[PDB]
Amino acid sequence: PQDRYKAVWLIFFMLGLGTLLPWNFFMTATQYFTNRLDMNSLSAIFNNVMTLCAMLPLLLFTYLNSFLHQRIPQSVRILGSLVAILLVFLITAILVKVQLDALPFFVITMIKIVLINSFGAILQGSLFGLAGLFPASYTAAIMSGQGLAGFFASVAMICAIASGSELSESAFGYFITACAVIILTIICYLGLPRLEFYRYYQQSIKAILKKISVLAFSVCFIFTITIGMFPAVTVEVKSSRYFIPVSCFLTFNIFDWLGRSLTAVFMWPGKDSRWLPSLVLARLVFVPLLLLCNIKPRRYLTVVFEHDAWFIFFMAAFAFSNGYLASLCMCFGPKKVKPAEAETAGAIMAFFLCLGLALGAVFSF
Ligand SMILES: O=[N+]([O-])c1ccc(CSc2ncnc3c2ncn3[C@@H]2O[C@H](CO)[C@@H](O)[C@H]2O)cc1
Repeated sequence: PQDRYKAVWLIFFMLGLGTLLPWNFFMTATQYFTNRLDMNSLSAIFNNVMTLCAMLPLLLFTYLNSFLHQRIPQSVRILGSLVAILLVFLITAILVKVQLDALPFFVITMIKIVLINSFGAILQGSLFGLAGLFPASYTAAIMSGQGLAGFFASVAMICAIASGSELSESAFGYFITACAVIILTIICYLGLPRLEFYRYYQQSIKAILKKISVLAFSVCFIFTITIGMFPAVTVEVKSSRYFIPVSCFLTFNIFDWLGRSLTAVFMWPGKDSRWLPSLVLARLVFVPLLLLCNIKPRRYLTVVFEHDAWFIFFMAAFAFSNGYLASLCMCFGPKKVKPAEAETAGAIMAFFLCLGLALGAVFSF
Protein backbone atom coordinates (compact mmCIF):
# COMPACT_ATOMS: atom_id res chain seq x y z
CA PRO A 1 0.00 0.00 0.00
CA GLN A 2 2.03 2.93 -1.36
CA ASP A 3 0.21 6.11 -2.42
CA ARG A 4 2.94 7.20 -4.81
CA TYR A 5 3.10 10.98 -5.19
CA LYS A 6 0.24 10.94 -2.65
CA ALA A 7 -1.84 10.87 -5.85
CA VAL A 8 -5.00 9.27 -4.46
CA TRP A 9 -4.84 11.51 -1.39
CA LEU A 10 -4.49 14.60 -3.59
CA ILE A 11 -7.45 13.52 -5.71
CA PHE A 12 -9.60 12.96 -2.63
CA PHE A 13 -8.61 16.42 -1.40
CA MET A 14 -9.70 17.86 -4.74
CA LEU A 15 -12.95 15.91 -4.44
CA GLY A 16 -13.60 17.52 -1.07
CA LEU A 17 -12.87 20.92 -2.58
CA GLY A 18 -15.49 20.20 -5.25
CA THR A 19 -18.26 19.39 -2.77
CA LEU A 20 -18.37 22.79 -1.07
CA LEU A 21 -16.65 25.15 -3.53
CA PRO A 22 -19.69 25.21 -5.88
CA TRP A 23 -22.26 25.65 -3.11
CA ASN A 24 -20.05 27.85 -0.94
CA PHE A 25 -19.82 30.31 -3.83
CA PHE A 26 -23.61 30.15 -4.13
CA MET A 27 -23.73 31.33 -0.51
CA THR A 28 -21.21 34.10 -1.23
CA ALA A 29 -23.54 35.50 -3.93
CA THR A 30 -26.46 36.09 -1.54
CA GLN A 31 -25.95 39.86 -1.77
CA TYR A 32 -26.37 39.62 -5.55
CA PHE A 33 -29.56 37.55 -5.31
CA THR A 34 -31.10 39.91 -2.76
CA ASN A 35 -30.08 42.98 -4.77
CA ARG A 36 -31.58 41.57 -7.97
CA LEU A 37 -34.80 40.70 -6.13
CA ASP A 38 -34.96 44.22 -4.67
CA MET A 39 -35.61 45.36 -8.25
CA ASN A 40 -42.86 40.02 2.99
CA SER A 41 -40.87 40.87 -0.13
CA LEU A 42 -38.92 38.16 -1.94
CA SER A 43 -35.54 39.45 -0.73
CA ALA A 44 -36.73 39.54 2.89
CA ILE A 45 -37.79 35.86 2.82
CA PHE A 46 -34.99 34.77 0.47
CA ASN A 47 -32.62 33.49 3.16
CA ASN A 48 -35.30 31.53 5.01
CA VAL A 49 -36.67 29.94 1.83
CA MET A 50 -33.11 29.08 0.78
CA THR A 51 -32.25 27.38 4.07
CA LEU A 52 -35.51 25.42 3.86
CA CYS A 53 -34.97 24.24 0.27
CA ALA A 54 -31.30 23.50 1.00
CA MET A 55 -31.46 21.53 4.25
CA LEU A 56 -34.59 19.49 3.49
CA PRO A 57 -33.39 17.95 0.18
CA LEU A 58 -29.86 17.64 1.59
CA LEU A 59 -31.15 15.70 4.60
CA LEU A 60 -33.59 13.53 2.65
CA PHE A 61 -31.14 12.52 -0.08
CA THR A 62 -28.26 11.91 2.34
CA TYR A 63 -30.58 9.54 4.21
CA LEU A 64 -31.64 7.79 1.01
CA ASN A 65 -27.98 7.37 0.08
CA SER A 66 -27.14 5.98 3.52
CA PHE A 67 -29.77 3.35 2.73
CA LEU A 68 -29.21 2.68 -1.00
CA HIS A 69 -25.56 3.49 -1.82
CA GLN A 70 -24.79 -0.21 -2.29
CA ARG A 71 -27.46 -0.40 -5.01
CA ILE A 72 -25.78 2.07 -7.41
CA PRO A 73 -22.14 2.14 -8.59
CA GLN A 74 -20.04 4.89 -7.05
CA SER A 75 -18.87 6.06 -10.48
CA VAL A 76 -22.51 6.61 -11.44
CA ARG A 77 -23.44 8.47 -8.26
CA ILE A 78 -20.33 10.68 -8.17
CA LEU A 79 -20.07 11.57 -11.86
CA GLY A 80 -23.80 12.11 -12.35
CA SER A 81 -24.13 14.31 -9.28
CA LEU A 82 -21.13 16.38 -10.37
CA VAL A 83 -22.49 16.78 -13.91
CA ALA A 84 -25.90 17.82 -12.59
CA ILE A 85 -24.32 20.40 -10.28
CA LEU A 86 -22.21 21.69 -13.17
CA LEU A 87 -25.22 22.07 -15.47
CA VAL A 88 -27.20 23.84 -12.74
CA PHE A 89 -24.33 26.24 -12.07
CA LEU A 90 -23.92 26.95 -15.78
CA ILE A 91 -27.62 27.84 -15.94
CA THR A 92 -27.13 30.01 -12.85
CA ALA A 93 -24.32 31.89 -14.59
CA ILE A 94 -26.42 32.34 -17.74
CA LEU A 95 -29.36 33.80 -15.82
CA VAL A 96 -27.09 36.62 -14.59
CA LYS A 97 -27.02 38.05 -18.13
CA VAL A 98 -30.70 37.47 -19.00
CA GLN A 99 -33.59 39.70 -17.97
CA LEU A 100 -36.11 38.08 -15.63
CA ASP A 101 -38.63 39.49 -13.17
CA ALA A 102 -38.11 39.07 -9.44
CA LEU A 103 -40.60 36.25 -8.86
CA PRO A 104 -39.48 33.92 -11.69
CA PHE A 105 -35.85 34.56 -10.72
CA PHE A 106 -36.66 33.79 -7.07
CA VAL A 107 -38.46 30.56 -7.98
CA ILE A 108 -35.80 29.38 -10.44
CA THR A 109 -33.11 30.19 -7.87
CA MET A 110 -34.87 28.06 -5.25
CA ILE A 111 -35.29 25.21 -7.77
CA LYS A 112 -31.58 25.38 -8.60
CA ILE A 113 -30.83 25.38 -4.86
CA VAL A 114 -32.98 22.30 -4.27
CA LEU A 115 -31.24 20.47 -7.12
CA ILE A 116 -27.77 21.59 -5.99
CA ASN A 117 -28.39 20.43 -2.43
CA SER A 118 -29.88 17.11 -3.56
CA PHE A 119 -27.20 16.10 -6.05
CA GLY A 120 -24.52 17.38 -3.68
CA ALA A 121 -26.08 15.41 -0.84
CA ILE A 122 -25.67 12.21 -2.84
CA LEU A 123 -22.20 13.29 -3.99
CA GLN A 124 -20.95 14.12 -0.48
CA GLY A 125 -22.42 10.95 0.97
CA SER A 126 -20.88 8.83 -1.76
CA LEU A 127 -17.51 10.51 -1.26
CA PHE A 128 -17.49 9.82 2.48
CA GLY A 129 -18.63 6.24 1.93
CA LEU A 130 -15.72 5.79 -0.48
CA ALA A 131 -13.13 7.37 1.81
CA GLY A 132 -14.39 5.06 4.56
CA LEU A 133 -12.68 2.19 2.75
CA PHE A 134 -9.37 4.08 2.68
CA PRO A 135 -7.20 5.00 5.68
CA ALA A 136 -8.45 7.75 7.98
CA SER A 137 -5.99 10.14 6.33
CA TYR A 138 -8.11 9.91 3.18
CA THR A 139 -11.27 11.06 4.95
CA ALA A 140 -9.19 13.84 6.47
CA ALA A 141 -8.33 14.62 2.83
CA ILE A 142 -11.99 15.25 1.97
CA MET A 143 -12.36 17.42 5.07
CA SER A 144 -9.26 19.43 4.11
CA GLY A 145 -10.65 19.98 0.62
CA GLN A 146 -13.87 21.31 2.15
CA GLY A 147 -11.85 23.66 4.35
CA LEU A 148 -9.99 24.99 1.32
CA ALA A 149 -13.32 25.52 -0.43
CA GLY A 150 -14.39 27.71 2.48
CA PHE A 151 -11.08 29.59 2.42
CA PHE A 152 -11.42 30.34 -1.29
CA ALA A 153 -14.99 31.51 -0.69
CA SER A 154 -13.87 34.00 1.96
CA VAL A 155 -11.01 35.35 -0.16
CA ALA A 156 -13.34 35.73 -3.14
CA MET A 157 -15.82 37.68 -1.00
CA ILE A 158 -13.11 40.08 0.17
CA CYS A 159 -11.83 40.59 -3.38
CA ALA A 160 -15.33 41.16 -4.77
CA ILE A 161 -15.82 43.89 -2.19
CA ALA A 162 -12.38 45.39 -2.86
CA SER A 163 -12.48 45.12 -6.66
CA GLY A 164 -15.43 47.52 -6.63
CA SER A 165 -17.11 45.39 -9.29
CA GLU A 166 -20.85 45.09 -9.80
CA LEU A 167 -22.53 42.38 -7.73
CA SER A 168 -23.77 40.85 -10.99
CA GLU A 169 -20.23 40.76 -12.41
CA SER A 170 -18.68 39.27 -9.26
CA ALA A 171 -21.49 36.71 -9.04
CA PHE A 172 -20.99 35.77 -12.70
CA GLY A 173 -17.32 35.23 -11.86
CA TYR A 174 -18.26 33.12 -8.84
CA PHE A 175 -20.52 30.87 -10.90
CA ILE A 176 -17.98 30.45 -13.71
CA THR A 177 -15.25 29.61 -11.19
CA ALA A 178 -17.53 27.00 -9.59
CA CYS A 179 -18.21 25.46 -13.00
CA ALA A 180 -14.49 25.29 -13.79
CA VAL A 181 -13.84 23.71 -10.39
CA ILE A 182 -16.52 21.08 -10.99
CA ILE A 183 -14.94 20.25 -14.35
CA LEU A 184 -11.54 19.92 -12.68
CA THR A 185 -13.06 17.70 -9.98
CA ILE A 186 -14.61 15.39 -12.58
CA ILE A 187 -11.24 15.13 -14.32
CA CYS A 188 -9.53 14.35 -11.01
CA TYR A 189 -12.02 11.58 -10.21
CA LEU A 190 -11.65 10.01 -13.66
CA GLY A 191 -7.92 9.71 -12.97
CA LEU A 192 -8.42 7.40 -9.98
CA PRO A 193 -8.76 3.92 -11.56
CA ARG A 194 -5.27 4.33 -13.02
CA LEU A 195 -3.71 4.45 -9.52
CA GLU A 196 -2.76 1.10 -8.01
CA PHE A 197 -3.15 2.54 -4.50
CA TYR A 198 -6.77 3.36 -5.41
CA ARG A 199 -7.33 -0.19 -6.72
CA TYR A 200 -5.69 -1.74 -3.64
CA TYR A 201 -8.37 -0.33 -1.32
CA GLN A 202 -11.13 -0.53 -3.95
CA GLN A 203 -10.58 -4.31 -3.89
CA SER A 204 -28.26 -3.98 9.22
CA ILE A 205 -28.15 -0.18 9.30
CA LYS A 206 -29.32 -0.25 12.92
CA ALA A 207 -26.22 -2.26 13.88
CA ILE A 208 -23.74 -0.06 12.00
CA LEU A 209 -25.35 2.99 13.61
CA LYS A 210 -25.22 1.43 17.08
CA LYS A 211 -21.49 0.80 16.59
CA ILE A 212 -20.69 4.36 15.45
CA SER A 213 -23.50 6.00 17.45
CA VAL A 214 -21.05 7.94 19.64
CA LEU A 215 -19.06 9.51 16.79
CA ALA A 216 -22.20 10.08 14.71
CA PHE A 217 -23.96 11.99 17.48
CA SER A 218 -20.64 13.77 18.08
CA VAL A 219 -20.38 15.19 14.56
CA CYS A 220 -24.10 15.99 14.57
CA PHE A 221 -23.67 18.00 17.78
CA ILE A 222 -20.53 19.73 16.48
CA PHE A 223 -22.35 21.06 13.44
CA THR A 224 -25.51 21.79 15.44
CA ILE A 225 -23.50 24.17 17.62
CA THR A 226 -21.49 25.57 14.71
CA ILE A 227 -24.43 26.35 12.41
CA GLY A 228 -26.43 27.65 15.38
CA MET A 229 -23.68 30.20 15.99
CA PHE A 230 -22.14 30.63 12.53
CA PRO A 231 -22.81 32.74 10.44
CA ALA A 232 -26.28 33.94 11.47
CA VAL A 233 -25.23 35.20 14.91
CA THR A 234 -21.55 36.06 14.38
CA VAL A 235 -22.24 38.46 11.49
CA GLU A 236 -24.12 40.74 13.92
CA VAL A 237 -20.86 41.70 15.68
CA LYS A 238 -19.55 45.24 15.29
CA SER A 239 -16.10 46.70 15.85
CA SER A 240 -15.37 48.44 19.15
CA ARG A 241 -17.36 46.89 5.65
CA TYR A 242 -14.16 44.88 6.16
CA PHE A 243 -14.41 44.15 9.89
CA ILE A 244 -17.19 41.55 9.69
CA PRO A 245 -15.91 39.65 6.62
CA VAL A 246 -12.27 39.49 7.73
CA SER A 247 -12.86 38.89 11.45
CA CYS A 248 -15.68 36.36 11.00
CA PHE A 249 -15.57 34.50 7.69
CA LEU A 250 -11.83 34.73 7.03
CA THR A 251 -10.87 33.73 10.58
CA PHE A 252 -13.41 30.90 10.71
CA ASN A 253 -12.48 29.48 7.31
CA ILE A 254 -8.74 29.74 7.98
CA PHE A 255 -8.80 28.01 11.35
CA ASP A 256 -11.47 25.47 10.32
CA TRP A 257 -9.45 24.56 7.22
CA LEU A 258 -6.24 24.20 9.22
CA GLY A 259 -8.01 22.09 11.85
CA ARG A 260 -9.56 19.83 9.22
CA SER A 261 -6.08 19.52 7.70
CA LEU A 262 -4.28 18.64 10.95
CA THR A 263 -6.32 15.42 11.18
CA ALA A 264 -4.37 14.12 8.17
CA VAL A 265 -1.05 13.91 10.01
CA PHE A 266 -2.09 14.22 13.69
CA MET A 267 -5.05 12.20 15.03
CA TRP A 268 -5.20 12.75 18.80
CA PRO A 269 -6.95 11.58 21.06
CA GLY A 270 -7.79 8.74 18.67
CA LYS A 271 -10.88 6.76 17.76
CA ASP A 272 -11.56 4.97 21.07
CA SER A 273 -10.70 7.85 23.42
CA ARG A 274 -13.65 9.24 25.38
CA TRP A 275 -11.92 12.64 25.19
CA LEU A 276 -13.30 13.22 21.68
CA PRO A 277 -17.00 13.38 22.69
CA SER A 278 -15.87 15.29 25.78
CA LEU A 279 -14.32 18.05 23.67
CA VAL A 280 -17.34 18.01 21.35
CA LEU A 281 -19.52 18.67 24.39
CA ALA A 282 -17.14 21.30 25.78
CA ARG A 283 -17.68 23.23 22.55
CA LEU A 284 -21.01 24.26 24.12
CA VAL A 285 -19.14 27.04 25.95
CA PHE A 286 -19.00 28.98 22.67
CA VAL A 287 -22.74 29.71 22.82
CA PRO A 288 -22.50 32.06 25.85
CA LEU A 289 -19.04 33.32 24.89
CA LEU A 290 -19.95 34.25 21.31
CA LEU A 291 -23.43 35.50 22.24
CA LEU A 292 -21.94 37.93 24.78
CA CYS A 293 -19.50 39.60 22.36
CA ASN A 294 -20.00 43.05 20.79
CA ILE A 295 -23.24 42.38 18.94
CA LYS A 296 -25.10 45.47 17.77
CA PRO A 297 -27.88 46.44 17.80
CA ARG A 298 -28.13 44.57 21.11
CA ARG A 299 -31.48 44.41 22.90
CA TYR A 300 -31.97 41.47 25.28
CA LEU A 301 -28.34 40.64 26.17
CA THR A 302 -25.28 42.62 27.23
CA VAL A 303 -21.75 42.75 25.79
CA VAL A 304 -19.32 41.14 28.22
CA PHE A 305 -16.53 40.84 25.61
CA GLU A 306 -16.55 44.19 23.82
CA HIS A 307 -12.96 44.29 22.52
CA ASP A 308 -12.58 42.71 19.09
CA ALA A 309 -9.69 40.58 20.37
CA TRP A 310 -12.15 38.45 22.34
CA PHE A 311 -14.22 37.94 19.18
CA ILE A 312 -11.19 36.96 17.10
CA PHE A 313 -9.85 34.56 19.75
CA PHE A 314 -13.22 32.88 20.28
CA MET A 315 -13.68 32.61 16.51
CA ALA A 316 -10.26 30.99 16.12
CA ALA A 317 -10.85 28.42 18.86
CA PHE A 318 -14.45 27.81 17.73
CA ALA A 319 -13.62 27.21 14.06
CA PHE A 320 -10.56 25.11 14.90
CA SER A 321 -12.49 22.90 17.32
CA ASN A 322 -15.23 22.51 14.70
CA GLY A 323 -12.79 21.49 11.98
CA TYR A 324 -10.51 19.22 14.00
CA LEU A 325 -13.21 17.34 15.91
CA ALA A 326 -15.50 16.99 12.87
CA SER A 327 -12.60 15.56 10.87
CA LEU A 328 -11.69 13.17 13.69
CA CYS A 329 -15.27 11.91 13.91
CA MET A 330 -15.66 11.52 10.14
CA CYS A 331 -12.33 9.67 10.04
CA PHE A 332 -12.95 7.34 12.99
CA GLY A 333 -16.60 6.52 12.29
CA PRO A 334 -15.90 4.23 9.34
CA LYS A 335 -12.96 2.81 11.31
CA LYS A 336 -15.18 1.75 14.23
CA VAL A 337 -16.81 -0.92 12.03
CA LYS A 338 -15.69 -3.91 9.97
CA PRO A 339 -14.44 -3.36 6.39
CA ALA A 340 -17.54 -4.65 4.57
CA GLU A 341 -19.53 -1.93 6.39
CA ALA A 342 -17.09 1.01 6.39
CA GLU A 343 -18.79 2.32 3.24
CA THR A 344 -22.19 2.42 4.95
CA ALA A 345 -20.79 3.90 8.18
CA GLY A 346 -19.19 6.74 6.23
CA ALA A 347 -22.47 7.36 4.42
CA ILE A 348 -24.30 7.26 7.76
CA MET A 349 -21.83 9.80 9.13
CA ALA A 350 -22.41 12.02 6.09
CA PHE A 351 -26.09 12.06 7.07
CA PHE A 352 -25.54 12.99 10.71
CA LEU A 353 -23.15 15.75 9.65
CA CYS A 354 -25.96 17.22 7.56
CA LEU A 355 -28.35 16.64 10.46
CA GLY A 356 -26.05 18.75 12.62
CA LEU A 357 -26.33 21.38 9.91
CA ALA A 358 -30.13 21.19 9.65
CA LEU A 359 -30.68 21.31 13.41
CA GLY A 360 -28.19 24.15 13.58
CA ALA A 361 -30.07 25.95 10.82
CA VAL A 362 -33.16 25.53 12.99
CA PHE A 363 -31.43 26.70 16.18
CA SER A 364 -29.95 29.74 14.43
CA PHE A 365 -33.54 30.56 13.45
O1 LIG B 1 -21.27 19.33 -4.77
N1 LIG B 1 -22.11 20.18 -4.44
O2 LIG B 1 -22.49 21.03 -5.26
C1 LIG B 1 -22.67 20.18 -3.08
C2 LIG B 1 -22.26 19.21 -2.13
C3 LIG B 1 -22.79 19.21 -0.84
C4 LIG B 1 -23.73 20.16 -0.49
C5 LIG B 1 -24.34 20.16 0.96
S1 LIG B 1 -23.96 21.71 1.82
C6 LIG B 1 -22.65 21.37 3.07
N2 LIG B 1 -22.15 20.13 3.18
C7 LIG B 1 -21.18 19.84 4.09
N3 LIG B 1 -20.70 20.78 4.89
C8 LIG B 1 -21.15 22.08 4.84
C9 LIG B 1 -22.15 22.42 3.92
N4 LIG B 1 -22.40 23.77 4.09
C10 LIG B 1 -21.59 24.24 5.08
N5 LIG B 1 -20.82 23.19 5.54
C11 LIG B 1 -19.82 23.23 6.58
O3 LIG B 1 -20.44 23.88 7.91
C12 LIG B 1 -19.43 24.25 8.59
C13 LIG B 1 -19.82 25.49 9.46
O4 LIG B 1 -20.90 25.12 10.27
C14 LIG B 1 -18.33 24.63 7.52
O5 LIG B 1 -17.11 24.11 7.88
C15 LIG B 1 -18.79 24.01 6.24
O6 LIG B 1 -17.69 23.20 5.67
C16 LIG B 1 -24.16 21.15 -1.45
C17 LIG B 1 -23.63 21.14 -2.72
